[PDB]
Amino acid sequence: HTLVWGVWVNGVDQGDGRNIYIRSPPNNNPVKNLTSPDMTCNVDNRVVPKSVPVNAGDTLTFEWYHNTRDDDIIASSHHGPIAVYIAPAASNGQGNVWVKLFEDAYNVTNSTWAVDRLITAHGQHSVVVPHVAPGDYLFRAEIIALHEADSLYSQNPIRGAQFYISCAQITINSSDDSTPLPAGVPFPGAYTDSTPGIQFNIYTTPATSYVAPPPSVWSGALGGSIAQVGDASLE
Ligand SMILES: OC[C@H]1O[C@@H](O[C@H]2[C@H](O)[C@@H](O)[C@H](O[C@H]3[C@H](O)[C@@H](O)[C@H](O)O[C@@H]3CO)O[C@@H]2CO)[C@H](O)[C@@H](O)[C@@H]1O
Ligand SMILES: OC[C@H]1O[C@@H](O[C@H]2[C@H](O)[C@@H](O)[C@H](O[C@H]3[C@H](O)[C@@H](O)[C@H](O)O[C@@H]3CO)O[C@@H]2CO)[C@H](O)[C@@H](O)[C@@H]1O
Ligand SMILES: [Cl-]
Ligand SMILES: [Cu+2]
Repeated sequence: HTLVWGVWVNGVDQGDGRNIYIRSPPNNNPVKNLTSPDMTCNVDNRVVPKSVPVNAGDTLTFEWYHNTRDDDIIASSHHGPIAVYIAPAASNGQGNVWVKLFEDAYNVTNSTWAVDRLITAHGQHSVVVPHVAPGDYLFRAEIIALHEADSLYSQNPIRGAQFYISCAQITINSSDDSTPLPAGVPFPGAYTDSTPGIQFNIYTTPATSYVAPPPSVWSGALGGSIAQVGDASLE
């Protein structure tokens, strides 16, 4: 159970974005139905009044929280991967539009899931803004909590992989467009009951064997991190 509070751009806090530049849902409950319209941008997908200005190459940091800013972030039980996708904003997230910019699942070197490291990072993970066409975009940050994912939601709706999905409205101003954004995958649609990484038993299957759901990270993606960029406590 987690939400995005706001974003940072090059280590500068853009301020509380909830219902302003984040298409915030009404609460921190997960989406679990893989065929739900709620898989696009969570349960209240609508245009919000602001879009955060960035340039290509900026570090864009998402900041998550549980109940209040800079708290425990997400229950430690919620082990799983983190991904970020981008789509042009005029799509409203509909159609074959989502391109993956970032994936982090289980780090064998550290012996930790992405969610475990997100807690240590005070809720913060970042991407480099890609060199796509200037214009308005949706950045879809997705945490998948796997503590109940041994079942399919379609078999037992009390269980299933849990999707914490947050869409930020981002405007890319300066970009040379050296990596034009291709068509991508649909949400809902990209994840199905048979997709690798959706049904996974963390109690019985080693995390060293986990394969995160496709699609693979786009060749145009410039990277990211799970690390505290900004100190919310200094404000
Ligand atoms: O026992 C089932 C699993 O519970 C997980 O805890 C979650 C609770 O089930 C859920 O009711 C609670 O929801 C809170 C939410 O955290 C809070 O932010 C909001 O204000 O109210 C909600 C409803 O009361 O969330 C927790 C997770 O934070 C355990 O983490 C898990 O191990 C356990 O299997
Ligand atoms: O962050 C670690 C996670 O990595 C996942 O693999 C993706 C990498 O994160 C991503 O950097 C890489 O990007 C490739 C790109 O696919 C390719 O087209 C381009 O030309 O070169 C890049 C090399 O940096 O993509 C991979 C696959 O999506 C793992 O899936 C995950 O287990 C791990 O935690
Ligand atoms: Cl839960
Ligand atoms: Cu939860």
